[PDB]
Amino acid sequence: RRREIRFRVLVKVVFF
Amino acid sequence: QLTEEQIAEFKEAFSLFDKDGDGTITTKELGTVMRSLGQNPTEAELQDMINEVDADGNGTIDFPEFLTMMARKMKDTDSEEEIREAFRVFDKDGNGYISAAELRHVMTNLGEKLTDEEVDEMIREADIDGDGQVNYEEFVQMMT
Ligand SMILES: [Ca+2]
Ligand SMILES: [Ca+2]
Ligand SMILES: [Ca+2]
Ligand SMILES: [Ca+2]
Repeated sequence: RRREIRFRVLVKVVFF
Repeated sequence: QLTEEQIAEFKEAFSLFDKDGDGTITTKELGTVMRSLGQNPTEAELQDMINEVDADGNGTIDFPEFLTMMARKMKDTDSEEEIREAFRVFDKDGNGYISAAELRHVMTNLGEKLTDEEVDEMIREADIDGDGQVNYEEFVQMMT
């Protein structure tokens, strides 16, 4: 299924 | 204590790094992701980033190691510096807004294909003044 990543979680990923 | 939603989000994010689906993120995979975001990390930077998240010294990150890292990042307060830097990753044209096109670009480049409706929904999670874009104050509020 398509799993959404919420925007806030995505940003946290982009912090590294 | 993570919910099924959260685990699903983290698994999806993991899949963007683990492009070969072998269950581990390598320095090469991390380099590919960071270059897709418009960064140019050095080999040493990638090695340090993998090795600081690794927990068992094999030089790669598996999903449990990624989950430990993410669960911590979610609990932690974010720094002004890291929020400002992250905003620039999305705001490619430096105009002080993240547009739907810019967010979709970042997602496409990470390997997550979204529909316009899905992009618009992610923008709604941060937009406050209703213009369908995310300015810096809105981005900060989302992250705090
Ligand atoms: Ca891999
Ligand atoms: Ca490992
Ligand atoms: Ca912009
Ligand atoms: Ca706005």
